[PDB]
Amino acid sequence: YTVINYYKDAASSSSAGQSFSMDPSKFTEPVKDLMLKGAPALN
Amino acid sequence: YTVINYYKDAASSSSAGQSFSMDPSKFTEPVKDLMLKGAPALN
Amino acid sequence: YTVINYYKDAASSSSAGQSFSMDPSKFTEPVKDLMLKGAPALN
Amino acid sequence: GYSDRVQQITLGNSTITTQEARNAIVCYAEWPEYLSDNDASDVNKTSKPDISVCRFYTLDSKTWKATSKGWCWKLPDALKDMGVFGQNMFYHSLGRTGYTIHVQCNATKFHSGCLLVVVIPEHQLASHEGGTVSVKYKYTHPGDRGIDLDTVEVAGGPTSDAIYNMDGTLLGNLLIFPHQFINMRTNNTATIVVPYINSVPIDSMTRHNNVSLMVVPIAPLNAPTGSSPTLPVTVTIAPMCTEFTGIRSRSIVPQ
Amino acid sequence: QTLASVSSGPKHTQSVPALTANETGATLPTRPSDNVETRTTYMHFNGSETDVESFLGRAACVHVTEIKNKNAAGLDNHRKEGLFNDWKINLSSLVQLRKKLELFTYVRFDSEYTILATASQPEASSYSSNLTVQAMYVPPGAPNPKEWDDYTWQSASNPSVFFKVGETSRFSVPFVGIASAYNCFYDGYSHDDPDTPYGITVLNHMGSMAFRVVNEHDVHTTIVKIRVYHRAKHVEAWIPRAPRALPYVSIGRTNYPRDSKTIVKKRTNIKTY
Amino acid sequence: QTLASVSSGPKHTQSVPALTANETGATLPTRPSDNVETRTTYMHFNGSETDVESFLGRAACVHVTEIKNKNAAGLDNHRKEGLFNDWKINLSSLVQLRKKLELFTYVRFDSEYTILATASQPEASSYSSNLTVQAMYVPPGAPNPKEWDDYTWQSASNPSVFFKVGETSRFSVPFVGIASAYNCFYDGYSHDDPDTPYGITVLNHMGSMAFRVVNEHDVHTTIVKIRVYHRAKHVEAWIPRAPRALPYVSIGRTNYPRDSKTIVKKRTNIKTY
Amino acid sequence: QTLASVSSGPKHTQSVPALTANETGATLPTRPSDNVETRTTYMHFNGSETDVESFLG
Amino acid sequence: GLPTTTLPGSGQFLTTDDRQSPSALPSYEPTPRIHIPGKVRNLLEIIQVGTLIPMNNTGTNDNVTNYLIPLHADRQNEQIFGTKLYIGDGVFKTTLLGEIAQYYTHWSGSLRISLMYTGPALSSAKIILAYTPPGTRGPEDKKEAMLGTHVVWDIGLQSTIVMTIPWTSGVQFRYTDPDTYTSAGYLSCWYLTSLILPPQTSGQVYLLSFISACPDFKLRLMKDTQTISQTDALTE
Amino acid sequence: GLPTTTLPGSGQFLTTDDRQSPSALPSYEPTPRIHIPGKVRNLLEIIQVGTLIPMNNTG
Amino acid sequence: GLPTTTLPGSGQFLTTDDRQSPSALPSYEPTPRIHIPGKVRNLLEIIQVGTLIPMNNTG
Ligand SMILES: [Ca+2]
Repeated sequence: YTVINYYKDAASSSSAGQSFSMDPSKFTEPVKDLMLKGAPALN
Repeated sequence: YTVINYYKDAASSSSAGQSFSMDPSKFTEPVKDLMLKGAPALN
Repeated sequence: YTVINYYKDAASSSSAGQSFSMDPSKFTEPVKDLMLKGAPALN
Repeated sequence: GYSDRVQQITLGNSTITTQEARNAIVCYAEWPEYLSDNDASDVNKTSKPDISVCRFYTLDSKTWKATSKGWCWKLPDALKDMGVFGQNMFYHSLGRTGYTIHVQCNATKFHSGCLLVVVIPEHQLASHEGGTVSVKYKYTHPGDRGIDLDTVEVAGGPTSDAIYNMDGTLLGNLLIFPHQFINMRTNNTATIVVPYINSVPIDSMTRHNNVSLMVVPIAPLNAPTGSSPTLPVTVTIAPMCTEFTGIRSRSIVPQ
Repeated sequence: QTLASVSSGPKHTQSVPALTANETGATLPTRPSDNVETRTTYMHFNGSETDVESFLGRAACVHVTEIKNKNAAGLDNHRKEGLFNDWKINLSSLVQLRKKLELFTYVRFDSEYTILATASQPEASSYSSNLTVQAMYVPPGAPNPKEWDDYTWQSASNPSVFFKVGETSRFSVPFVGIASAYNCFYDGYSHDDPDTPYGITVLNHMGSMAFRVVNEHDVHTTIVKIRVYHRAKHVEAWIPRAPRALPYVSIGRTNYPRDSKTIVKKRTNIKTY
Repeated sequence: QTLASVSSGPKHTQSVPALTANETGATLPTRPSDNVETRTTYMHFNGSETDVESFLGRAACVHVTEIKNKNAAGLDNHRKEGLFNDWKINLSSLVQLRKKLELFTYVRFDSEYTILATASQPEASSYSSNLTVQAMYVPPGAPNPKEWDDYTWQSASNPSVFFKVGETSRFSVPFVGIASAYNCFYDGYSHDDPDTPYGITVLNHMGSMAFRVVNEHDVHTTIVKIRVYHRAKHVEAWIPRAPRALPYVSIGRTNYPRDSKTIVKKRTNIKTY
Repeated sequence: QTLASVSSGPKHTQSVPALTANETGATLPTRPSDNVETRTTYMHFNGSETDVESFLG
Repeated sequence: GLPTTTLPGSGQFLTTDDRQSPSALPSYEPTPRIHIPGKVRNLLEIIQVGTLIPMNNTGTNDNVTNYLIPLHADRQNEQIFGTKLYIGDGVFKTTLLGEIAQYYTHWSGSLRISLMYTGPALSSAKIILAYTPPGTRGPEDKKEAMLGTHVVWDIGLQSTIVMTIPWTSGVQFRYTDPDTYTSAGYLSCWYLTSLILPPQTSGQVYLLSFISACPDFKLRLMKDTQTISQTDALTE
Repeated sequence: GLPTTTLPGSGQFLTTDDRQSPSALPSYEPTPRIHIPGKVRNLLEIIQVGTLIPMNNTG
Repeated sequence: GLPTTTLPGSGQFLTTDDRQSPSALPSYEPTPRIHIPGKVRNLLEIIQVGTLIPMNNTG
């Protein structure tokens, strides 16, 4: 599909695409020492 | 004739073309053993 | 972004771009003899 | 031979040790760092006192009773009287910092109880009154004492609702913020490294708290038979990568 | 093709993924194949509709106001009479969108404003008037309208749109924050004073919008209602927080009703299905 | 050029295509040249208009409803008073299209909705009001409107369209089935219960649409009638069935009138022409 | 990137930019680094909205 | 003067369209972006984080005790808790997962349930967590329960047990709003042995349960929630 | 600001036209297609199947 | 007869937009520009010039 911007300002443009750079880790594993699934959580 | 899609979503597009892959056989001759027109239907 | 003029007359066109040739000097240092910041204003 | 449980943190002239840790959280997977030129606005040179402010300061102890609701500290407020850090905090117009928060609670293999130790960026508190009433400055600026959640509410102060996180949200969802638990059967401590999080490069350290450390008993403290029904809770905090600017005369604040 | 699940058989290992330590504050990505024998299957899915651009990318009503068109002769307070009205642009007055925005702490985006103006003539009138509304963007510091036909409506430097009642107006606005992002929350004050407000910051200022009917007056009164919709474009959001549980009570305040005590649904027995 | 018929002459063979065995369940493609001397002719035809895309590719009316615009003051049931209405999207209420869809068992497609809203003022009114209708897409689980001006109409996440009476609204909707196709028929139940309904499945759910006039009230009442048309795009259909013979009586049920006994036209003599 | 301010340290010079002579009718472009120790920062700005085309546009 | 024809829908305002519009502030320069930790790109990123389930739904008012599952010593064969798997309702409605799931119409994927033990270190126990797929009634006893997806938990150093609820379904998507055809089954807990407390210890011990989605998860058809409303517009 | 001229028929709703329209559910992902025997592409496919004629129209 | 769809905002007059319009005086020739000292391009050019502050606000 095609799109050309009709306006000078960047704000005028439509929606930005899909980020495709998801990374739940910053929220799900913000641990200092790496923990590996399957190994003792605490040794 | 020409057509360019003005929208991002596939649903937005107009009608799909003609299938050109008709095959009445699945409905007219779903027989296991092949029957040939002209030969005894049952032997 | 794109723009093509739909009219014959130059007046019909939209806004001119940013000048990028600013020069406050004609207003801030219209002195005959050059003065250098840091050296005696008057000797 | 080394363990995830025994750890040492040396910051300046202070060293902390724990033999019963449960790893540690580095908020949003980001370690503190100083302000960069690309991000800087303010043209002034920043002061970096280093080892004189970036050391561990220990707050006044708390007492975990079996009826305890929780406690809340606001940073940088809680460290405003802490040695050279507090000084610098009131001579400069702007400052910036991250911290290493170390919460301590030791017990007995016979005790049971569980604390939730969480760091909340921008913890805008709800008022006792509700409506359009705001929480008075002095109530969000308790200093070292912090906010003791099982204290009677006053006019213009925050609510004392742990269940509602003092902000209209539910306790169970507090896990979306960098947190750690202190489960006696397991834990002894909780350590959280906090980077600078803000919408501006640098800010005023007195009119704005960037975070509030919250320690909330979830599982009631249950001591063994004949044991003392309480346990103290100690909070040790170290500023890291501290920067100051806009030096002048001493900032004047209410009280 | 991305795999949703892989083929996985029986186990008898020393590697126990079913056991962990939530004390650490982490949530390890276990998959059903860690505790069950599985088959290979495909995601057949990218997750487009959950992108924050998507989530905040649709128009939502953020304000409803009203204005009128009468005979302003003898009227001493045009604002009270309803000849013009204001709106201190804020996105926390209507709750549907407010709960969505607040899922995050700092939020940066461009705005796409769509303004609808519908008319009504509640009492005896010969016909329905075709009116024109003016919507003026009044930045803080610009002079405020006082009468429905002030010099202020000249609007030489303030952006303004003229549109017809029954029609709609649409324009985009760049991220107009003085900081790098908008603050959904702000645990601070304007200055260290004992009595200044808390939370509300100019750090969330988006402006004030002024409205009026440009036409003079007919024999009847016409009531114009304005609905403002906001759509966020080119979105950026940081630091997710806990959803709002309690009802909202005020703009820009986390305050909640004190008699609201049962947000969680109750049973009788923890054992019932 | 494709051949419709080939040149074919006399026969006297042992190969008898005129004889077969329908017991087998097959229908062999015999051609007139199997039983008649023929001439060569050309199809001069592709069969475009019979493609299922064609067959279901035109808009058909699938619902007609009504709403009003009065003074809602003192009215306790806005829905009954007709200030707003619902529609549980279904394609089997109007029979013209229903018989077409049902020619197949499973059907998959995108929808192109066109909404027409016309107005009428059956009793003494000075003028004809220019109204604006809001059409809200209410997915199952979203809060239902209760009053004509609820918080629900804020529609922060639900798609909605605003259009004028006399005008039309048009939008497309992706195939929103939870399965791979829509069920024209379903010989099953929601769960194995002795009293739960039969046939009707969430497997055919397309949603519910809410309607209202956005304007306030005039002195007269205005009656707005809404007609919803559906057009199928990007069609896929499986398993053809027998056409419907008997009248329909209920939505989503194959039930037919019990006093309907003569669908086939009758003669007197099997020998008459 | 254009520089809004450069890194600048202590001074003890004979070059005194803090002193001038407004009698001349000129306004010399002094910068904060002429009277204060500064850090490097970027303009992150072009000045579009102040162009006369903008101003009267 | 290019000949055109306007189509049905011309002039409509569909809140869900995405087009260009003129900028009301032409030539304006937005503040530069500064680095800010904790960037969220997709909602599927945050529902992977486990949050507490208020499983002790018993009571009248919300209270921290709703998150605490009671455990009793020297009880054998007994049931600890039970619940339906309606993530848009019941005990899961207030959780972060259920909270975000309610902004969407369909859901699909595997679920993660962790149970964290808080009792003394010197205690012991063996518990059984079970998932009963749709098609029957909730188990009435451990025998019935163990016939389905289950995990036997041995309480020890490793404080938490994690059980995944594998996508067990015919149809590929279920509705978040409780609907019979699209139900997900039941979830229950029982003692495999029993809780044993050491000398000088007594009372109840509690379990903390967490819910989060696996990477398996999907949510579609965005809509408005039932978890927030209002009778009047708010003011300052 | 491209000069145009609208033609007769502008604004009409012809149930038989075929054009693009905006999707009310942008970014939405339809369920994957699974294989299903008995796909019908054209109606000419099924009328080639013989069905019984009610020739004993009497009654 | 190119099919189109008009969008929200159609017909609005936003004082701040920038588009082409027909010239009411087609074929007209403007006077030639002559050199004039003191050209101002940006307002940031002139605020760099110092002006007196009425600091003795008293009176
Ligand atoms: Ca009339």
